[PDB]
Parts: sequence; structure tokens; C-alpha cells
Amino acid sequence: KFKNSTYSRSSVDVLYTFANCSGLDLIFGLNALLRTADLQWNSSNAQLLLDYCSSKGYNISWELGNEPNSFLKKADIFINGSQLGEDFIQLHKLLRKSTFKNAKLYGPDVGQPRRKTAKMLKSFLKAGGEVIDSVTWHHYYLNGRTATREDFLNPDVLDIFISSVQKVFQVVESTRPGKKVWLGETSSAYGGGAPLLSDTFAAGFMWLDKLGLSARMGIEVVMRQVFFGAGNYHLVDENFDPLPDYWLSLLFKKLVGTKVLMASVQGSKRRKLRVYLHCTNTDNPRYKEGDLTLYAINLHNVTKYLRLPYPFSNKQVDKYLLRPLGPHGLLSKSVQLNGLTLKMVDDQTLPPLMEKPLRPGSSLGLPAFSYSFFVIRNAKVAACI
Amino acid sequence: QDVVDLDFFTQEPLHLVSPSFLSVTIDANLATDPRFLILLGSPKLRTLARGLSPAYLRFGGTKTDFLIFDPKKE
Ligand SMILES: *[C@@H]1[C@H](O)[C@@H](O)[C@H](O[C@H]2O[C@H](COS(=O)(=O)O)[C@@H](O)[C@H](O)[C@H]2NC(C)=O)[C@@H](C(=O)O)[C@H]1O
Ligand SMILES: *[C@@H]1O[C@H](CO[C@@H]2O[C@@H](C)[C@@H](O)[C@@H](O)[C@@H]2O)[C@@H](O)[C@H](O)[C@H]1NC(C)=O
Ligand SMILES: *[C@@H]1O[C@H](CO)[C@@H](O)[C@H](O)[C@H]1NC(C)=O
Ligand SMILES: *[C@@H]1O[C@H](CO)[C@@H](O)[C@H](O)[C@H]1NC(C)=O
Ligand SMILES: *[C@@H]1O[C@H](CO)[C@@H](O)[C@H](O)[C@H]1NC(C)=O
Ligand SMILES: [Cl-]
Repeated sequence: KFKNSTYSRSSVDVLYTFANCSGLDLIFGLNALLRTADLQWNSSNAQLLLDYCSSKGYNISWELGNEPNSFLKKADIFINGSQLGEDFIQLHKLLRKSTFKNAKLYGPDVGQPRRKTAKMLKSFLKAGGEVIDSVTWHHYYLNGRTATREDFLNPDVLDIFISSVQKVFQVVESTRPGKKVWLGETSSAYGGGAPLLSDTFAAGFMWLDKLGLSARMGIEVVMRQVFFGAGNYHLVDENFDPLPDYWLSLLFKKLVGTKVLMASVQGSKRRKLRVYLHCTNTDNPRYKEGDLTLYAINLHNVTKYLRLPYPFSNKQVDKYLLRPLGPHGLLSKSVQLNGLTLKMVDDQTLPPLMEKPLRPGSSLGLPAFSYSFFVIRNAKVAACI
Repeated sequence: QDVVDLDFFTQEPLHLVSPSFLSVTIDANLATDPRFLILLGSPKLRTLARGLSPAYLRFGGTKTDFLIFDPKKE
């Protein structure tokens, strides 16, 4: 049911200007269904775009195709992973002959690793893995059409992501050991998201858990479907107003560093209380080398009280607890940080994200169905340099 | 009693994520919206986008494989 559309130099410039002015690094997906007689990739349209982008001095990274595992369903064309690998080798040759000869190339943007997708990924990495800078794959927990509120709160649903990640690394370790692995498109639910769920506070359990697990398990980059657009998994709605996952994303960015550590809860029950630990983001002007950022999800229906281990038990902790603004509870599209509603100051001005210092040596309170960050000040962790 | 003890591993980094670890998409299909220029030119939207820098912006989606560059189109 999908039809070809054209796009203009204008559309390219709109896209590039938006990325450049926002401090984002653009990755442009090229059309992989442009084929020759013998089902080789026909690169002639890509050549026109590479030439235009070159002429404008655009610093752009490239992909080729989206979920090639479903090409037969979408376009009645089957491309096997071997051929797709060869297609990527042809794109790599074009990039090498372009003005940006060191441009990065990512792919193949396969869906999650069902048997047929795992096979396509393996044959793609055998054939084409030498020319890609990172392996991209996609993940969704649920079908947006059928997802329920209980699904969004169910640790058995959250835990399925662990097996997807293990299956992708099994394929990569067998073919291109040590190649970086990226989530190239990911959200709560596919088909544009779960109405009244994917755009709410309740979406944040899946998003924060995905980020925690991705970092813990060796995924280097997670690309959230979608910043803005059709489908209520957007971070920003049709009025350009931020939803709870935008605020969660911003707080994650301000507090959580690049060095991943590990946290776990003593006792046999690790399902409903979910904990993650990184070095604190060093760019945060409040904090200093050696500080830790803990983040936690409470899917229990009662408050839990977390005790930090020696030698962190008596440190100053800053709390950053997210709760919904009423009256719609977890189905709210508004969130409070430490009891203050998060809202733009104006169209040009994000608000401060204000910490709540806890009394040194107090347990960390995490209300039912909430998530929070906790910065451990003067943690002096050598690993965090 | 609802109290829970945490264990921390702090010896060394287990992994290093990109500074751009939390990245975002714009779906290829948005380029088929007549208002694409108005939407991505929105100062309010750009303020929110700048808030998540540094990040990758993946321009891609199902429509990736149904889009053709036409250098003559206005
Ligand atoms: C990832 C795909 O790459 C992505 O395009 C897709 O999201 C888009 O397509 C969805 C399916 O539409 S249709 O029924 O095939 O016509 C659509 O429901 C979404 O609205 C659309 N998203 C945007 C932001 O334009 C997602 C998905 O949500 O299914 C993944 O398949
Ligand atoms: C609340 O949740 C119960 C199961 O969770 C367990 O019991 C509660 C009190 C907490 O101690 C939690 O840490 C435990 O894991 C359910 O059996 C019970 O029905 C729930 N109550 C209601 C009315 O929703
Ligand atoms: C899209 O166009 C290409 C070449 O111009 C063609 O091979 C293909 O059949 C078209 N696809 C659809 C769905 O019309
Ligand atoms: C690739 O596509 C272009 C434009 O659609 C066509 O004219 C060209 O000859 C094609 N190349 C092959 C080898 O099919
Ligand atoms: C993959 O596809 C090509 C045709 O596009 C074919 O020649 C080749 O044998 C196929 N490879 C396998 C492993 O079937
Ligand atoms: Cl295959």
C-alpha cells in the first residue's frame, strides 16, 4: 500500500538546518528499494543526493534502507542479507569518492531478532559488516493497537528486551566482534504508539528501563522514535509542547554520565524495583569528578526505601523524583520534578531542573509507580576519574 | 518493612556509552507533510531539540524506502 514520493532540495535544507541549528548530528536513510534488473541496489538517485549535499557542505551520516526484513511485505521485493551487504559496500565506495570521504555509514536497521531477522542480520554482517561504523536494529515492546495500561507497568513485558539484546549480540559476536551496536529506532509500541499511553507519564517506565538496560548491556546509542511527528510516542506534541518522556529524556541527559556501572537489589526479587548506576555527567556544573548517578524505577504499589552501601551510606544525595500532575495519574501528560510542574519558561527557555537535597544518611524514598534519579555527591569513585 | 539494600559495582566502567547515547528520530514520513518547512522552522521546537544536544537525529522510517530525491522539484 506504500507509494513512491519525491522530496526537494528545499526539504533537504529544512532537515539539515533543523539538525544544524539544534546541535544534532543528522543521519539520512537512503532508499534501498531502487533496484537494477539483477536486484542490485541502483545508487544513481543516492548519487544525486550525495552531490547536492557535497555542494552545500552538509556534514551528514548515512543509512541505507529501513527494516529490510519486511521488504517482501511492504514492496513484494525480497533482498537477502548477502545482497544488502553488497549494496552497503557500493554505498561505502560512493561515500569514499565524495567531498566527505570519512562520512559514517550505519545499518542495516533490521527489526528485533526473530529467526528470519537474525538470519538476515548475520548474512548482512558477513557480506557488508566491514563498511559499517555501527550495527543498527530496532525494538518495540508492544503493538500500539492492542497495548494495555497493565502492559506498560508489567516487569515481565520490560524483561523481554533483555533477550532481544542478547540475541543481537550473539549475531554480532559471531560475525563482527566488537562492532558498536545501536538501537536505530525504538519506542514503547509500534503503529505510532498506544493511544492515551505512549504520550503519558506511564510511558516513562519502558523508556527509562530501556535506557538503563541498553547502557548496562553494551548498546552505545539509543534512537527514540520519535522526537516529533505522527504517533503519540512523540517526545513533543502537535503544539510543540513537551510530553513527560521529553522531561525524563532531558533529566537523563543532565544527570547520567557515559561510564556505566551496576546496581542491584539484595534479595531474590529484582522484578518490580529496577536500578541503574553510572558516573554522574561531568558537564553538570553542580557535580564533580567521582560523583555517581543512580536511577530507579518502582513498579510496586507501595513506596520503597533504598539504602546505599558503604562507603556511600552517609553522603549528601540530591533527589530528582518524577511524578505525574493530576488528575489523570499515570495517564497524565504533565509531570512534576520534586513537586514542581515542568513547563517551558517561554518558547526560547527551558526551566531549571531543581534537585531536592536529602538529609545525609537517610534512605532514598521511591513512591509507588514512580522513577527518580539520585546523585551521590563526593562519592569519590576512582572509576569515574 | 519496604526497606531495600542496594549493592554497587564501582571498580571500573563496565561500558562507555556515546555522549549522544540518548538520540532521537524524525520519521521519513514527516517530509510528505505539506507543512514540513513550517514544522521544522518552529523556534519552540528547535529550543526543545537543542535541549537534547548532543544527539544523533535519524531521518528514517518505513517511507525511507519510498522516497526519491528529485533535484528539479521546488
Ligand atoms: C519503525 C518504522 O521505520 C517507522 O516508520 C514506523 O512509524 C511510522 O510508520 C507507522 C506505520 O504506518 S503504516 O500503518 O505502515 O502506514 C505509523 O503507524 C507511524 O505513524 C509512523 N511514524 C511516524 C512518526 O511518522 C514505526 C512504527 O511506529 O510502526 C516502526 O515501524
Ligand atoms: C498491591 O500489590 C500486591 C503484590 O505486591 C506485593 O504486596 C504489596 C503490599 C507490596 O509489599 C509489594 O512490595 C509486594 O511485592 C497485590 O497482591 C495486591 O493486590 C496489590 N493491592 C492492590 C489492591 O492493588
Ligand atoms: C518506485 O520507483 C522505482 C524506480 O523509479 C520503481 O522501481 C518502483 O517500482 C516504485 N515503487 C512503487 C511502490 O511504486
Ligand atoms: C538506475 O536508475 C536510473 C533512473 O531511474 C536509470 O535511468 C538507470 O539506467 C538505472 N540503472 C540501471 C543499471 O538499471
Ligand atoms: C541472495 O540474492 C541474490 C540475488 O539478489 C542471489 O544471487 C544469491 O544467491 C542470494 N544468496 C543466497 C544465500 O541465497
Ligand atoms: Cl536473509
